[PDB]
Amino acid sequence: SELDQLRQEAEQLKNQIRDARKACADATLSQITNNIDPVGRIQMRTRRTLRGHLAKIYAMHWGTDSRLLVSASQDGKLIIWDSYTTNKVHAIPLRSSWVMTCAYAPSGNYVACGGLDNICSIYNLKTREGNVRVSRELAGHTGYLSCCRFLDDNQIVTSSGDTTCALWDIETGQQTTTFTGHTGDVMSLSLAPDTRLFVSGACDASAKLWDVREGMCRQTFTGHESDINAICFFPNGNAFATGSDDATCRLFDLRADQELMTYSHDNIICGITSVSFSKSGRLLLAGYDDFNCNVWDALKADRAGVLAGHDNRVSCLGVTDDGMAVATGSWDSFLKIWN
Amino acid sequence: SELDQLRQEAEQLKNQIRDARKACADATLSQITNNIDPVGRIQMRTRRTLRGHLAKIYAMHWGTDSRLLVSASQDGKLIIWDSYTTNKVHAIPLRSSWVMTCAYAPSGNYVACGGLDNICSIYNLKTREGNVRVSRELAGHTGYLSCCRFLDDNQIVTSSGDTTCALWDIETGQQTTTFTGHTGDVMSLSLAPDTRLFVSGACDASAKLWDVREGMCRQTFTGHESDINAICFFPNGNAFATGSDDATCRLFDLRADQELMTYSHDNIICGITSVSFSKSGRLLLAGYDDFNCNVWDALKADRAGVLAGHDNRVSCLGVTDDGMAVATGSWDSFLKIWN
Amino acid sequence: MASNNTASIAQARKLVEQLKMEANIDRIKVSKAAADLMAYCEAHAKEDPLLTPVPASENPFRE
Amino acid sequence: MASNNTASIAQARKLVEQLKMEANIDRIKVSKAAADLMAYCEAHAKEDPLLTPVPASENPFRE
Amino acid sequence: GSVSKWVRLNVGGTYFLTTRQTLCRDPKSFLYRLCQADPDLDSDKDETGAYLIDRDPTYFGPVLNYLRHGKLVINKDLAEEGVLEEAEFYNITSLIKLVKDKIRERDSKTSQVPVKHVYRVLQCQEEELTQMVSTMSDGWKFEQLVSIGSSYNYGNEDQAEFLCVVSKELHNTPYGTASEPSEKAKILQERGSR
Amino acid sequence: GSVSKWVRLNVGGTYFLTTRQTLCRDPKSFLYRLCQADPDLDSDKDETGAYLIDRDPTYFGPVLNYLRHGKLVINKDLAEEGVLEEAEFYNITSLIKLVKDKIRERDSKTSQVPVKHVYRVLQCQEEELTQMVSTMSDGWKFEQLVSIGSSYNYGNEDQAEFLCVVSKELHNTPYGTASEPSEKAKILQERGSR
Amino acid sequence: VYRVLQCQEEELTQMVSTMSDGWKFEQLVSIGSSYNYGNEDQAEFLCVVSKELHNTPYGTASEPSEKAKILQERGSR
Amino acid sequence: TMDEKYVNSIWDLLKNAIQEIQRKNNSGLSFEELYRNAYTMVLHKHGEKLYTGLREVVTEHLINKVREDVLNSLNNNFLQTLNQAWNDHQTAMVMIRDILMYMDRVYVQQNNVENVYNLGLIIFRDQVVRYGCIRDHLRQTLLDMIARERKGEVVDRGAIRNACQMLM
Repeated sequence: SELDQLRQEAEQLKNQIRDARKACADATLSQITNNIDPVGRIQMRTRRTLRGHLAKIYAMHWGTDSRLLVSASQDGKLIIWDSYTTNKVHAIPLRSSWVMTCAYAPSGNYVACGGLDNICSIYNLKTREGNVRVSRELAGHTGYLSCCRFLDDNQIVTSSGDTTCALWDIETGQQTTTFTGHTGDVMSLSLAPDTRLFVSGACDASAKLWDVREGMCRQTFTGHESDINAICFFPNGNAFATGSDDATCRLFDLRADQELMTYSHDNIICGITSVSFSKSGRLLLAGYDDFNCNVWDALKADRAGVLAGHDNRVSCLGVTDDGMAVATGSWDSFLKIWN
Repeated sequence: SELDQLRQEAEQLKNQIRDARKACADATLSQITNNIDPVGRIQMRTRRTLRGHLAKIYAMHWGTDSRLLVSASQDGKLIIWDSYTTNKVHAIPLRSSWVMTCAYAPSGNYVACGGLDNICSIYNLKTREGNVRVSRELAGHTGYLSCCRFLDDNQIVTSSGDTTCALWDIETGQQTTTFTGHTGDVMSLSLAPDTRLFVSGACDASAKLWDVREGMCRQTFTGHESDINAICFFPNGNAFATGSDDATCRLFDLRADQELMTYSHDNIICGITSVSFSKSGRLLLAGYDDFNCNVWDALKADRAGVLAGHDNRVSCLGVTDDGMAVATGSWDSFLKIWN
Repeated sequence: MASNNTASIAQARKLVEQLKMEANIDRIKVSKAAADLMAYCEAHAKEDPLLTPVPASENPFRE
Repeated sequence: MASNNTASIAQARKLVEQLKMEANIDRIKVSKAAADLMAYCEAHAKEDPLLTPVPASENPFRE
Repeated sequence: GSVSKWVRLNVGGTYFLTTRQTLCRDPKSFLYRLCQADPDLDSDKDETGAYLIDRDPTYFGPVLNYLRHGKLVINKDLAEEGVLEEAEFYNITSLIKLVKDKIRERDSKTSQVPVKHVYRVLQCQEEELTQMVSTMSDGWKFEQLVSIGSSYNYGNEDQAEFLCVVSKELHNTPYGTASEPSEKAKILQERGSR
Repeated sequence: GSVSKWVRLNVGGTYFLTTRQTLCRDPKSFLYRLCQADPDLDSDKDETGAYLIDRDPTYFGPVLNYLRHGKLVINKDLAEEGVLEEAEFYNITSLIKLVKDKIRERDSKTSQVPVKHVYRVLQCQEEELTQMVSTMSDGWKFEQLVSIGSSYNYGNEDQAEFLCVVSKELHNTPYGTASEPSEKAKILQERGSR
Repeated sequence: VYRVLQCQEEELTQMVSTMSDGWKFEQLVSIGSSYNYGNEDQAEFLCVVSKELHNTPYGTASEPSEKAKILQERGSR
Repeated sequence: TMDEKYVNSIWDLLKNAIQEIQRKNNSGLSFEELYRNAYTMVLHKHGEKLYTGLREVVTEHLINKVREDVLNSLNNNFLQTLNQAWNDHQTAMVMIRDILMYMDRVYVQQNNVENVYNLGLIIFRDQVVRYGCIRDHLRQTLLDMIARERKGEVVDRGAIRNACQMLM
């Protein structure tokens, strides 16, 4: 009945947005200024062939000291690598099979893992005894977890199946604030370093940037036609890079409310499965379904270099959170630290 | 109320202690009497390497016969070594994890191991059959027990967390003689050869000498401003060396009620983690928590020697009851014997 | 009315609501935002070891 | 008593008492204790095997 | 319900003399409405003047215990399922959720009886080995350690030198599930198989 | 009423005929307040006068067992947690302490349904192997001896020729309670981590 | 209670078959030896075996004699 | 569902019940229900809020009682009104103590605060024997009786004992 209004209003609203966005669209000076500060060739060598895993590594999350690197494999094991010595601080067996996400808490006292169980296991990495006792197996997911990230060490946002990316209180195990509005499964989840917005990438190829306190979607960025693989927020809390099954990665800026720049090369038709920003943010490390990864100059839209030396897809990238080197968690069961 | 008057009374009493100490503070003849020849250059050789640990070795403690030392490695295992043949007399699996203190009985028929479990395990070295059986699980400690030494075969103190050091009756298994009064987690505990006074070093950087019968703080040495790691009584029971996170080892004396001597290097920033006196007590073996230990002259504070050869910090030192060799429980998982 | 595709009024209402404030969010042109980003990156280029190779004794992966 | 800021008086009372006999106990000159330590150390220097080159036969560590 | 604060019920033929306050702990309760007068309620017994709740009193016990003192303990001979089914008839949501957690905790502990064990493989070099052996995740078990010879960092001290199998028992503690219809999960499963 | 040689406590609406001096065990119990006369009660049967107390009658069984017969032995069809919780209501510290001890004893003697175990590795050279294996601790279960190769003295009679691996059906995690985390323990833990 | 029966490869069937009554086999491991890759020398295997006992503390009915202590400490060193 | 809503509802009923119980009556609600309520709140840990309420409750009760009998004490027969009212205040504090021991044994000690019975006595001390005019009038009445005792005639010894007892 009344929907006839609601659609047309929406129809014109998007129109207005287009009119606004096209109004905000100016020439990107970054591609114009490809003469300023040339990055030239970039050549890196792997210096840590952390080979404890024996199955495809799915996610990592560097510690908040860039020393304790939690990397998960779908067999059901977490390795908290000591990246400085190639030693395993912990090898943790998971009851859930086919884990895809591991979130490292800001304190290095909790870890989060989500698998094909609809359960977000939160493991206390240290107790009085020293053994790794599970703190809370968060239940309440109506779909499969794909990515999770801590906000506090007692509050956690997750990205789950069936249009759910709710925010959970760890203590109760209850999702305090259920965020809804996506039309598909929510795979990616990137947090702003402002700890006020989380951008959820769903199967509808649209990155919905959400407020974190109550239900309200800040923006609905859309440049992709394919479901989003990974989102990396800029270290400035103002823009984020987004990858998908298309060979195109896209940079979405909050202030411009539109795609600031595109990252695609006919040379590579493989979908960018992983995106990661450098310490400066000048470079953009892109992992590929192709059996090696590459690096763009994120303000030149050109391949700054290639990191090769794998034989299976690099399904996740990690960068030290002060910027020193890059972990490449491939499906070859190795993690390589290119420095 | 009465807080102000007692605070002023304590202030004037403490000032009286200070004035008595400084008034009876004569020139220390030790550095003055350098006409006495120095200890020269003496360097011990590692005659035996007791490589029987994988986990880091926290506490080492020579036995009463100075042939059967007891070492605790952090995983939770006690190894009673035979240092004359490098053969383990026992290898006890401890329920405790994170064991920091192991003490040998006067009879050489009990071992006291302490971890973060708040349980002082008293293991019988020899039972009627011949296996190693736990004599008593001394439970009832407010915090973790950091160090402990047997007063008897049914008496032992436990320098534990939460400012306590209570003497426990091992036969009954309840704490008997309270020793509260500290303001930090009492980490160190040193028994004099007389065994009627024990000096305890806590995180408040004050070494409290306690009378072991009445149970009040006989003397209260101060001069450290960083948590006291280890305390080693002089072989006479009249003085003790004290180490801390500062690179200064303070030789305190009971007669003068104040520090006699310093052993400090501005070229070393590592905290003094272990202190030990030789048979004569002329050598002050300065255990440094970097990867190696030194030894000073306890009467001149010059470089008697350096025992290096461990690739990880020496976490505890021990000297034979004839002083004829020094073992270094280090963090490279070796106990090295230096003759 | 929950017989109208199982109460589509709520989902359409929140769709319109979410579409509303996108316009009221600031619109700052692409060139200026790009200039801000290059200023940040070039200013921080010296502190990114990826763009600034650093000695073996001050990086934890050759020490 | 708990009305004097919840039993804070007892700790100060104990501090005063424990400072009493610490003031009372015998005080000795630093030089005397130092000289005593040198006397004991020099008297036992010979029987401290660290200070003396240990012959190849007597110790169970070259045995 | 406007008389006799100690209102007397005839639950399963059992006279439960209970205060209005306990029942009014959770108004979401069928009985909270019985604490007050309402005209549709015409369920009564005229042999004792006590109203009728045609549900068994065998499982009404733990329900009334929880509702009276905000917590229940079921006997070790009484079915948690029966307490649950009696629970929704009065519609106390929190109690039902807690009993669901208890039921699934119990069933996880009895899924052990079927031959259901979760196995994992960890890899370790000799040094770090005992560290995971000691500080390993609580509630699992060590099962096997195999030394496999190495030429990369020959023999001992190689990371791939030791393989440690561990295992626990299959559990459904917060819940168990047999399938997730979400397509992308199936796509990722197919991708990760080979 | 307030004082009687025997009193019929309607616990759960069920009569417990108990004599005064047993209730006189501990002054801080609710039962002591029932024994003494200072009218603040209006709750009882409106046809007999028996004091209706809204508490579980089932676990009052063990509670009154301890009260009237000194020592507590619980019925092994009643979960000890209910005994503790009901003892909380009647406020008897000695029985609460003993019930906590019993819970810890029960979990120590049996918590292997969730397979709670402690594992240790004890490297030993082949020679002293029989000694420490035979003299291995009472209560610990040997689990696996694993050879470790070497290139030392034709590969044999190295100081590390074996890794014994033992376990323990006890656990250091709470039997109901244990050593709880503290900041300084965490400091020492991360100090040992590096 | 646990014991380590040293056994050569040839003899192995004997003690396994003649396994004592009430005892249970728990683990068998190989081991090298001085001659020819470890086997055929006099020894190839350690068979760890276990028995089980009713739990009662040791030394609650017997106190070791002095000669027993002397012998134990002689054997230990 | 809102647990805290139910909590403040029952706690409001408890506020009115505690006010009635301290004011004194035996027609009031059964002690068993209030005991059960308080123990469950302390166990579930609403009691902390209750403590912040209950302490506040104590204060207001003194204010709504003590000031009043002060006006009655000054008007006539100061010690007798003070004695009867102190008896009522003591029985009120004792029975509010008896309603809830759970808070005193663990939570009060954990807060490092003193007994709620002790806290009520402290508030009474502030109201009566530390307040200037009431203390002065009590001292003057005691002075009159002790002076007449010095003269030699028999005095109301029991009232003097009661006053000295409340002082300690």
